This record gives sequence, C-alpha cells and structure tokens, in this order.
Amino acid sequence: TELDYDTFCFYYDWYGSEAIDGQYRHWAHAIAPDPNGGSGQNPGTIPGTQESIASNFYPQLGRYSSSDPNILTKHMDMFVMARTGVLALTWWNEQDETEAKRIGLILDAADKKKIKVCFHLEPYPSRNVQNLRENIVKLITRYGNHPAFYRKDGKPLFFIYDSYLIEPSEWEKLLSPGGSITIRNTAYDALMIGLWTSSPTVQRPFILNAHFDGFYTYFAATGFTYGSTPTNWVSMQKWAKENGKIFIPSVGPGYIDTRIRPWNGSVIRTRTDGQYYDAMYRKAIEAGVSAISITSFNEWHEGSQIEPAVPYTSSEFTYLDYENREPDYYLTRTAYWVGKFRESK
Ligand SMILES: OC[C@H]1NC[C@@H](O)[C@@H](O[C@H]2O[C@H](CO)[C@@H](O)[C@H](O)[C@H]2O)[C@@H]1O
Repeated sequence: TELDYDTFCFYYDWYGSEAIDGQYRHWAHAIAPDPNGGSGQNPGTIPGTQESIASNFYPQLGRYSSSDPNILTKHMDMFVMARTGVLALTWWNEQDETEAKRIGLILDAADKKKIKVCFHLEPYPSRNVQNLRENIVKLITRYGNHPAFYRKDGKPLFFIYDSYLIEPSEWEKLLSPGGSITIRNTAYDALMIGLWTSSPTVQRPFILNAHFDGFYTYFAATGFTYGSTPTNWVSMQKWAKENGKIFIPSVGPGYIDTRIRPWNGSVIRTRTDGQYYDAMYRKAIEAGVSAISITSFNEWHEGSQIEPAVPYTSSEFTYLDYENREPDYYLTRTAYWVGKFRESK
C-alpha cells in the first residue's frame, strides 16, 4: 500500500482535447522525417481524430486533456495503484500562464494522494546553463513550498534530459562548488541527475567533470544505448557507488514509436505479455540501486506507457494492446516490482 518515494515515473502533461484545449494536442502530431532519408521529405501528420492518434496503442481514457481535473484524479489513483510515489513531470519552459496553471493542477491533484512531483528538464529552445539556473530558481521559488514538491533528504531533484547537449565546461559553472554561477550551497541547490548514454570511457568523465549528483538512462528500449543495456547496470552501479553518484536506472514495459517515426522499427521491443517488463525491472533490482525510474507513465508516442490501454481497430490503424492482460496490468505489475524493490533496497 505504501507509495515508494525513490521510484520516479516519467509523466507527460502535453495532451489536449477539443473540449478543454480547443484542439487534440499531441494526439495529433507531426510524423518525423527519416534522418537518413532524402532532402525534401514530406512525412505528413497524424490528425488526432478518434480513428487516428499519434500512438501505436490506445488509451482507456481516450484522447484526454492533461488539464482535465477528472483525468488528473484518475491518473493520481493510477499512481497509487502502481505504488509509484514520485511523478517526474516533463518541463519545456513554455512560459505562458497556461503552463503555470497546469503545473498547479498537477501538484494539487498529486498531494491529495500523497504523490510527490519533481521536474524533468527537457532540451527546451536555447537551453543553456544561465537560463537553466534562472529556471531552477523560478521553479523552486514558485513550487518549492507546495506540499507535493519532491525533496530527497531536504534537496529538490531534477532529471536533465539530453544533458550531453551542454558541455561539462558549461555544467561546471552551475554545478561545481567553485562554479561561477553555482547553485551549490545556495538556497537553490538540488540533486541534478544527468543522462548517461554511451560507453563508460565517455560517460564517466562527463558525469565527474559536469558535477552531476547522479545519472539515469531514460530509454525503455533495451540495447538502444550502452546505458539502456541492463547487463551493464551492475558495473554502472559499482562506479556510481565508488564516486559518490546516485544511479537511477530506467525500466520500461516495451517500446514502439512507428506511428510517428515509421523508419524507426529496429527500436521496437515487444511487451510479450509482461515478460519484457519483468526482465528489465528485475535487472534494476538485482543491480542493487537506491532508486529506479520508470519510462513511462504516459509517453503514448513511444509506446513505453504503463497507463491503461484498450484494444481498438479503426479504418486508419490496428492499434496494439496489452494482449492476454487487462488494461490495468502494467500498473498492478509495477506495484509488484516496487514491493520487491522495497524488500531488498
Ligand atoms: O522526456 C524525455 C524525452 N522522452 C521521449 C520524447 O517524449 C522526447 O520528446 C521528443 O519526442 C516526442 C515524441 O515522442 C515529441 O513530441 C517531442 O516534441 C520531442 O521533443 C522527450 O524529450
């Protein structure tokens, strides 16, 4: 029954409905050009109609709005069902007051069920260490006193997606104790969790020289990177422990993004009735880590979601579904692994 507060589930608040947002945002989505394709590609778009959404799966809740209070209550009950104590909220620096209202709604809904919220800092336009500092300050100032705001031993925690886009010489200005714009030992200090992608030869000095407090791996597809290859996790944890870093491996129930990335079929990982998820979660537990991240609650575009999905077929597409499992199976199976994680933590 207890929620686990070292289990972080990646959450996306970008979905819209006609009724609430005036358009089916994200259910409608651009199809991505092939990176190795020609020069003048015209991939098209997915309209976000009932028949055709930007996912290989279909949500039980339909084409929902992330701002719908009814949807928010349902998602928070699903977090409770999954025993996942922390919602890791995608954050794109939209800056409009709509973003603020939405974050406020999520924090209020989370706190009713004693869920905590931390921020997942995305590669927003012109992201750099100076505006990242400004934004961390704004987020802590604005939300740091909310009861649902996540802290570990007094410290806020931020996941930094695609952190490699900013060189360690830049990171050190923000994250070194002697950094020219440091947050260390200020009111705005936080646990900063960077993305580990490739081999230890590159990643080890990256993490040390950038002064991250920890690292995560994000990708739900096993083998996509060195960091998302679970057999590496024991050795990654031993390095983390040796160097005083927090390792938060990411586990997911599967992966498929071919509706929006039709050229990306080699990254597909089938769910095989839960067997994929079991194998990956088990590997994280066996690595003896102190925290786990789940990719994802509701990244519907990438087919990594544990949110309940239903069978559905339209003239546009035959959606995948949870096969010989109920719509809520990945929630309850998450709860099962969280219990196992807790027993040996
Ligand atoms: O949260 C980290 C990372 N997760 C996978 C994606 O959600 C990615 O965003 C990119 O891809 C999505 C579609 O899957 C697209 O909507 C978004 O605009 C891209 O930035 C995200 O950064």
